[PDB]
Amino acid sequence: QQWVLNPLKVKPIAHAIWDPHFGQSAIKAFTRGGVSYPVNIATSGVYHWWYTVGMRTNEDLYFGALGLLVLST
Amino acid sequence: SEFVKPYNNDPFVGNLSTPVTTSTATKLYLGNLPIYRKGLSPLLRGLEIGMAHGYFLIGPFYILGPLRNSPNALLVGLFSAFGLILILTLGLTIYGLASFQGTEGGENLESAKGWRNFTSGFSIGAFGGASVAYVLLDNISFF
Amino acid sequence: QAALYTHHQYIAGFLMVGAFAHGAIFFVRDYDPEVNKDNVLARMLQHKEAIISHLSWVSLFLGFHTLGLYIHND
Amino acid sequence: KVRVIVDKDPVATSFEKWAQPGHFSRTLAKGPKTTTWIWNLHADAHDFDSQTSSLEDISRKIFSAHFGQLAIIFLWVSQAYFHGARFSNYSAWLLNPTSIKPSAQVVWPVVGQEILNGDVGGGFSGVQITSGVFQMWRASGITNETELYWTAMGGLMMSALMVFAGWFHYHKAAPKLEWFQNVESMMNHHLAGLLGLGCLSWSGHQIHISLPINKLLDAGVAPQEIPLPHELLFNQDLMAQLYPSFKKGLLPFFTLNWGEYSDFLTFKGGLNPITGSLWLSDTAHHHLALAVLFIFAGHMYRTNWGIGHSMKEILEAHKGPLTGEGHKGLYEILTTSWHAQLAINLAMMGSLSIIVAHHMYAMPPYPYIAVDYPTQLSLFTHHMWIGGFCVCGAAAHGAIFMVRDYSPVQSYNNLLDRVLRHRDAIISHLNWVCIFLGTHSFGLYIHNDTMRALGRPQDMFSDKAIQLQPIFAKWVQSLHTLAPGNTAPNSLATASYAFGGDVVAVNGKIAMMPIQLGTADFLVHHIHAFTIHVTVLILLKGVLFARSSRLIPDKANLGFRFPCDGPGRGGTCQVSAWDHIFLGLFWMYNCISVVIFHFSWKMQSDVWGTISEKGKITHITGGNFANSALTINGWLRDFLWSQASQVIQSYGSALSAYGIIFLGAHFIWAFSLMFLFSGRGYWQELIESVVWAHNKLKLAPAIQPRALSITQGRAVGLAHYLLGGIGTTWSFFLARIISVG
Amino acid sequence: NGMVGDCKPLGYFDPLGFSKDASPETMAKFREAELKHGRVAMLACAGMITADKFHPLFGGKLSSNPLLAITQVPKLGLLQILLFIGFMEVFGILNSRRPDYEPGNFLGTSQWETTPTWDAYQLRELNNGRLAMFGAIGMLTHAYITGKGPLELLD
Amino acid sequence: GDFLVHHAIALGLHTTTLILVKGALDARGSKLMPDKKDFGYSFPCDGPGRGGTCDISAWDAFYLAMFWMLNTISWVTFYWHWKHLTVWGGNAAAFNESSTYIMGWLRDYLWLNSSPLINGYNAFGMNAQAVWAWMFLFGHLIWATGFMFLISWRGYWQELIETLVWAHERTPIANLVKWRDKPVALSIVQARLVGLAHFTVGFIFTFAPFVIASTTGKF
Ligand code: CLA
Ligand code: CLA
Ligand code: KC2
Ligand SMILES: CC1=C(C#C/C(C)=C/C=C/C(C)=C/C=C/C=C(C)/C=C/C=C(C)/C=C/[C@@]23O[C@]2(C)C[C@@H](O)CC3(C)C)C(C)(C)C[C@H](O)C1
Ligand SMILES: CC1=C(/C=C/C(C)=C/C=C/C(C)=C/C=C/C=C(C)/C=C/C=C(C)/C=C/C2=C(C)CCCC2(C)C)C(C)(C)CCC1
Ligand SMILES: CC1=C(/C=C/C(C)=C/C=C/C(C)=C/C=C/C=C(C)/C=C/C=C(C)/C=C/C2=C(C)CCCC2(C)C)C(C)(C)CCC1
Repeated sequence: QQWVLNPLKVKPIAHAIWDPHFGQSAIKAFTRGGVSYPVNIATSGVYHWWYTVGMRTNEDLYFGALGLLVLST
Repeated sequence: SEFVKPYNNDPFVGNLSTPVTTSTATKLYLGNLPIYRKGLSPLLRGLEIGMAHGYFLIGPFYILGPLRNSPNALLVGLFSAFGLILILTLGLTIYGLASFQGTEGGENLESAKGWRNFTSGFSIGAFGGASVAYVLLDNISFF
Repeated sequence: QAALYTHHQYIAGFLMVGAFAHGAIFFVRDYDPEVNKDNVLARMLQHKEAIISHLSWVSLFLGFHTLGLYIHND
Repeated sequence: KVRVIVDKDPVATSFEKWAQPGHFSRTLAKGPKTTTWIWNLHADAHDFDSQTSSLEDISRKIFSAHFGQLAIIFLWVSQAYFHGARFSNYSAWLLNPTSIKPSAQVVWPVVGQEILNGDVGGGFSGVQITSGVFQMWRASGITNETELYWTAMGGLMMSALMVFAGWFHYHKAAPKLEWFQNVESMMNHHLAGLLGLGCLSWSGHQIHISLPINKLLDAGVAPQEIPLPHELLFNQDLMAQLYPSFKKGLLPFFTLNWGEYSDFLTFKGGLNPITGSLWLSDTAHHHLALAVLFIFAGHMYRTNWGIGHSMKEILEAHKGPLTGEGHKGLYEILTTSWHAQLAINLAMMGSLSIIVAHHMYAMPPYPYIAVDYPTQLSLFTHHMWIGGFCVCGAAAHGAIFMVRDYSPVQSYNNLLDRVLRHRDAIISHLNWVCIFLGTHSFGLYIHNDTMRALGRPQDMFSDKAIQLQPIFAKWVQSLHTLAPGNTAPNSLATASYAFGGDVVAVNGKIAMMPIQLGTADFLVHHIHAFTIHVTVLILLKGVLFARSSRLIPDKANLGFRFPCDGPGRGGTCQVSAWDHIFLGLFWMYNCISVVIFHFSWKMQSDVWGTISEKGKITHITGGNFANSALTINGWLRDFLWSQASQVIQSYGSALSAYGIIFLGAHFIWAFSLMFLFSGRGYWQELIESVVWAHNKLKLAPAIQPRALSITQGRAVGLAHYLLGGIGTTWSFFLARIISVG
Repeated sequence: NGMVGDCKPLGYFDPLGFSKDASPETMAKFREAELKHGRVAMLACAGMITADKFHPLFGGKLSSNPLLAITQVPKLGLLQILLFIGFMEVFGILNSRRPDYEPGNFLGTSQWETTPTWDAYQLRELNNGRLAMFGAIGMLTHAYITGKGPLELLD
Repeated sequence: GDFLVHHAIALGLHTTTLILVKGALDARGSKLMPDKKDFGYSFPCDGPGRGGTCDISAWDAFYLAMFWMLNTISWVTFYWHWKHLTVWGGNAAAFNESSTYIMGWLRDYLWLNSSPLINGYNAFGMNAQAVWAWMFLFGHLIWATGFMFLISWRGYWQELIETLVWAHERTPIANLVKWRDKPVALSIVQARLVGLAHFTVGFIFTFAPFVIASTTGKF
C-alpha cells in the first residue's frame, strides 16, 4: 500500500525476516522500507506486475492468495 | 623384543596387538567402562552414560554461547543442553528402530528392548546431569 | 530488471541443455531405425560425422578469431 | 677397497639414434601407429629403468644427465651475470641503491613493446628485475661491469666443460656400479670436499674481497675509487688500515689466539644499520664455522683405510621392540634403488627451499635487499613454490620405488614392512586429523564471516571479542628477544628483528620490524597446518597404497601410473599412486598459495612501509591485516580486490606486461579445467568425426590421431592449472609490489 | 628372584633380607611400592625443576618454592589432582586383582615376547626411580630449610 | 565491444551445440564403442582398454555441455549487466571504450562494481548488503567444492573409506554402533553429477549476489 503511493522511491518488501541469529546492528540495518521490522527488499518485480495488473490494496493480494490456495487444493 | 604381535594369535585378522590396543591398562579401563562393564543392565549402562554426557554438555553453551555475557547465561546453557540431549535421544531411538527391527531376546544392547532401556537411561541421565551441572555452576563460589 | 534477465536467461540455458539431453535419451532408448528407414531423422545419424565436424569447425573459427582479436586489443 | 673402476668407450658417438626417435624403448622403437606414440616418446624419455635393466647403465645415464643439467645451470648463471654486465644499470644502482630500481633486461622496439622499457632510474630504460642479483653482486663485492662480463665468460667456459664432461663420462669412460655404490666415500667427499671446501673458499673470498669493498662503500667511497680486489688480496697494509687485526698475520690463527680476529670475524647479529642487511663479517664467520663443521663431519664414513663408519652397521644397530628388525635392509635399498634416494633428496631439497624462504625475509642477507620490497616477495614466493614442487616429487618417487624396487625378501619385518602393515591406521588417523584441523581452522573463519554478516562483532573470534592468542609463539618470540643477553651472551643483537627489538630502517623505507602475532596469525597458521596435513594425507596414502589396497589387491601389477582398473567395484578411478600425486599437487598448490598470500598481506600491513623523521610508521596497507584477516570476506576485499588495482590499472604503463600475463594466466587456469573435468571417450569420438571429415578429402594421416590418454589428460590439466594459478599470482604480486613499494 | 632390580654397583642389594623367607605376594607388593615411589618421585623432581624457573600457570607469579606453591594452589586444583591419582590407583588395584599380574606392569608385558633388552630397560626405569626417590626428598628438605627452589638454591 | 562480445556469444552457443549434438548423435554408437545403445544412456565407461573410454556415455556429453551453458549464459549476463550499468549511470563511453579489451571487463565491470558487495560487512560495521556478501562467498565456496568431485575420482575415496571403515570397526566403544549399509565411495556418474551440481549452484549464487547488490549500491 505504501509502495503504491510512491512507486519510484519506496523499495518493495518481499517478506519479513525471522532470524534469532541477527544482532542489533543487523536488525537496525535490515529494518528498512518504511516498516518497523527487518525485511527483504523484493527484486522479483511482483510489486510492479500486480500494480500494473490492477492490485492496489493488501486485501486484493490476500484474496488472490486464497483463491490460488483453493486452486492448488 | 616384539610388542606388536597378531591379534588373538591370528595374523590374518585386520588388527595388531599393540600396547595401545591390548595393554592391561587399556583392557582394564575399557572393560570397566559402563558400556562394557560386566553385570550392568542396559538401563544402568544408559543411565551412567546419560549422566556422564549431560554433566559436561551444558558447559560449552554456558560460556561460549551467545548469551554468555547476559544474566541468564546459565539458564540458556541448560536449555541448550536439554535441546541437544533431545536431539541425541531422538537419534538413539531412530537408531534402535532402524537396527533392531526384528528382536525378542531383550536384556541385550543389540536387541530392541535392551536398546530402548539404554535410550531411556541415557535420556533421563542426561537431563539430570544437565540440571546437576546447572546447580553446581550456580553455586560454584562454594568451592 | 537485471535479476529478471539473469534469471530467465539461465533458465533458458538449462531448458536448452535439457532438450538436447532428452534428444540423446530418445536416440539411445526410443529410436527405431526400422521405423525410420531412410527417414529425415535417420539421415541425421547418416551424416552426423559431417554435422559434428562442421560444428567443430565453426566453434574453432569463432573461438580462435574472437580470442585473437580480444588479445590483440588487450 | 674404494677404487676408481670404469669401462672405456662403452657407447659410440653417432647421430643414427638421433634420427631414430623412439629408440630408447622397445615399444617406441617400432615407430608410430597412433599419435599416442608421439606423447609416449616424451613421457618415457628419462625413464631409464624402464628402458634398460642394468643398474650400471641407469647410473651412467643419470650421471651424464646430471652433467648436462649442470651445464644448463652454468649457462643460466652466465645469463644473469652477462645481462647485468651489458643490458643493465648496475653501476647507477651501486651508486644510488635506494632510489634506483634494479633492471637487467631491455626489450626492442617492434610492435609497441618498447614502453616495457620503463623508467628505472639511472638514465636507463628497461624492465625492472626482482631477482636480487644486484644485491647479490654488491654483497660479493662486484663494483664494475668488466667483472660481470668476465665471470659470465667463465660461466660459459664451465658450461662447455660440463657438456664435455657429460659426453666423456658416457661415451668414452663410463664408471661401473661398483664405483657408483661407494656411498661412504661419496658422503665423505660431499661433506668435507664439496660443502666444507666450498664454505672455506667463500669465507676466504668474503674476508679478503667482500668485507673491505662493502665497508668502504658503506663509509661512502664511490665505486671508482675503491681499490681493486687483486690489490686488496695481497696489500696487507691496506687491510690492516681497514681491519687492524690483519697486521698480526696468520700467527694468531695457527696459535690459538683466535680472539685477535674479532674485528673482521664477529657475532654481532642483527642487521647493519647502513645497508639494512646482515653483517658481512658475521657472514664470513658463519661460513668459516660451517666449513670447519662440514670438514669435521666428512671424516665419518669408512674408506680404503680402517677408520670410519659403515652406514650398514649403523642402520642395523638401530632396532627396537616396537620396530622388529628396525632399519635392516635400508642400506641395501638405498644402495640399489635410485628412486628411493631421489625421494629422500627431493624431500630435503624442498624443505630446504622453504626454510630458505622463511630465513631470507626475516634476516635479509644482502645489502639493500630488505628495502627492495619486490625482491623479498619474489624470492620468498619462488622458493616456497619450488619447495612444494620438490616435496611432491619426493612423494612421487617414493611411490615409484614402492611399485618397482620394493621386495619383501629384502624388506621383511623391517620399518618399511611394519609401516605397510598398518598403513590403514596411519591413513585413518591422518584423515581424522585433517578433518578436525580443517573444521576448526576454517570454521573459525566461517564463523567470523557469519557473525559479521549478522552484525555481531562481540561474538567474533577477533582480538577483542573471543581471543585466540598464540601464547606459545609469543613466548618463543620473547625468549628470542631476551636471548642476546642471557642465553647468547656473546651476541650483541637478536638473530632477527621479527621477534622483537628496534625498527631497522634505511632512508624512509623500513628494512625489518617486529612481527606481532594475534588471532589472525593463529587462524592462518592453523590453516597452514591443515593444508600441509591434507597434502601429506594424499601423498602418504599414494605412497603406502602403491603396492595394493583393499580395493585392488594386485595394484603393483598394473604399474605405477595407469588410468584405472575398469568401472568395476563401483569404480576404481585414480587408484594409482601417480593419480595420488596428481591430486596432491593441487593441495600443495593451495597450501603454498595461502602461505604466500599470508606473507604478502602480513608484510604489507605490519612490516613494510615507511618511517618518518619523528617516527611516524606508515604501512603499505595500513595494518588492516589484524582486523580484516579474520574473515574470508576480508581476505577477498582487503587483499585480493584491494591489491588487484595495481595489476588491472597497469595498461598503458610499464607493468602492462604484468596485466597481460595476469589475463593470460587466468586463461590458462581456466583452460586446464577442460582436461581436468573431461574424458578421453568424448574426445576420441570427436576426433573420429574430424577424421571422417579428413578421410572424405583423402588426407587422413598415416599416424592416426587419437585423444590423449587418461593419465596424459590428467597431467595436462594439472600442468595448465598450476601454470595458470602460479602465473596469476606471479603477475599480481609483481605488479602490486613494484607499483606500491 | 625373577625380578630385574639387580644392578652392577650393589649387585642384589638386600642387607636386611626383607625378601629372604618371604612370599611372592610380599615380593610383588614390595616391587609395586618400589616402582610407584620411583615414578612419583620422577614426577616430583621434574615438576620442581621445571616449575622453579618456568611456571606460566596461575598468573605466572605463583611462588617458585615447592612447599609454598601447593598451598597457593586453589582447593579445586588439589581436589582434581587427588581425583586423578585415585582414578589411576583404582586401576592399580584392579591390575593387582587380575590373575596375571606383574607388580608394576600396567602394560601387560607377559603376553609379548620380551628379551634382555626389555629387562635392561626395566632396570633403567628402576634405577632412575631410585635416584628420583632420593632427589625428591632432598629437594623438599632443602625447600623447607632455605625456602628456595632447587635451581634457585643452585643459583 | 558489442561486435566482439556477440561473436563470443556465438562461440558459446556453437560449442554447447557441438557437445550436445555430438552426444545425441553418438549416443547409439561410435567407432570406439559401436554397441553403446546396449549399455544405455548413463554408464560410467567401457574400461581402460582401447586407450581409455572416459565420459563416453552421452550423459557425460550433457555433463560437459552444462559447463558451456553456464559459460555462455555468464558471458551473456555480464554483457547485459555491464552495458546496462553504464547506460543507467549515463556513461556509455565506459563500455564503448573499455569493453574492446578483456581487462576492461575485469576492471570496469567486475572489480569496479564488486566494492558495494564485498563491503556488505567489514571490520568497521555492516550494511544491508551483508547477506549478499555472505551469499557471494557462499556461491564461491560451492563452486570450489564442485572441483573436488570433478577432479578427484572414486578410487582414492574408496580406499580412504576402506581405511575409515577399518578405524571405526577397530576402535572400542564406537564399534558397538555399526552401520547397516556398507559405506562406499560415490559412483563415477554420481560424483560427476555432484560436482556439476556444486558448480551450477555456485555459479548462480555468485552472480545473483553480484548482480543484485552492485546494482543496488550503484543506484
Ligand atoms: C572449497 C572447496 C573444497 C572443500 C570444502 C573441500 C573439502 C575437503 N577436502 Mg578437498 N578438494 C578440493 C576442494 C575442497 N575440498 C579440490 C578442488 C580437490 C581436487 C584436487 C580436492 C581434493 C581432495 C582430496 C583428494 C582430499 C581432500 C580432502 C578434503 C576433506 C578435508 C577435511 C576437512 O577439513 O573437512 C572438514 C570440512 C570442511 C573444511 C568444510 C567446511 C566445514 C564447516 C565447519 C561447515 C560445517 C557445516 C555444517 C556442520 C553442516 C551443514 C549445515 C546444514 C546445511 C545441515 C574435505 C572433505 C582430504 C580428506 O579426505 O580429508 C580427510 C582428501 O584426501 N580434498
Ligand atoms: C621405599 C622404596 C623401596 C622399596 C619398596 C624397595 C624394594 C625393593 N628393592 Mg630397593 N631400593 C630403593 C628403594 C626401595 N626398594 C632405593 C631408593 C634404592 C637405591 C639405594 C634401592 C636399591 C635397590 C637395589 C640395588 C636392589 C633393590 C631391590 C629391591 C627388592 C628386593 C629387596 C627388598 O626386599 O627390599 C625391600 C625394601 C623395603 C621393605 C623398603 C624398606 C625401607 C626402609 C624402612 C627405609 C630405609 C631408608 C631410611 C629410613 C632413609 C634413607 C635416607 C633418606 C632418604 C632419609 C625390592 C622390590 C633388589 C632387587 O630388586 O633385586 C632383584 C636390588 O637388587 N633395591
Ligand atoms: C591431574 C591432572 C588434571 C587433569 C587430568 C585435569 C583434567 C581436566 C578436564 C578433563 C580433561 C577438565 C574438563 C578440566 C577442567 C578444569 N581444570 Mg583440570 N585437570 C587436572 C589438574 C588440574 C589442576 C591442578 C587445576 C585444574 C583446573 C581446572 C579448571 C579451572 C577452573 C577455574 O577456572 O577455577 C577447569 C575448568 C584448575 C582449577 O580448578 O582452578 C581452581 C586447577 O588448579 N585441573 N580439568
Ligand atoms: C600415585 C600414582 C601415580 C601418580 C601421580 C601423580 C603424583 C600425579 C600428579 C599429577 C599432576 C600434579 C597433575 C596436574 C595437572 C595440572 C593441570 C592440567 C593444570 C591445569 C590448569 C588450568 C586448566 C588452569 C589454570 C589457570 O592458571 C591459569 C592458566 C590462568 C589463571 O587465571 C587461573 C587458572 C586456574 C584458570 C602414577 C605414577 C600416575 C601411577 C601410579 O601407579 C600411582
Ligand atoms: C581417563 C583420563 C582422562 C579423561 C578423563 C575424563 C574424560 C573425565 C571426565 C569426568 C567427568 C565427565 C565427570 C563427571 C561427573 C558427573 C557428575 C557429577 C554427574 C552427576 C549426575 C547426577 C547427580 C544425576 C542425577 C539425576 C538427576 C538430577 C535426575 C534424576 C536422574 C539422576 C538420578 C541421574 C584424562 C585425559 C583427563 C587424563 C588421563 C586419564
Ligand atoms: C519472423 C521474423 C523473422 C524471422 C525469424 C525466423 C525465421 C526465425 C527462426 C528461428 C529458428 C529456426 C530457431 C530455431 C531454434 C532451434 C533450436 C533451439 C533447436 C533445438 C533442437 C534440439 C534440442 C533437438 C533435440 C532433439 C534431438 C537431438 C534428436 C531428435 C529429438 C529432438 C528433436 C528432441 C526475422 C528475424 C527475419 C525478422 C523479424 C520477424
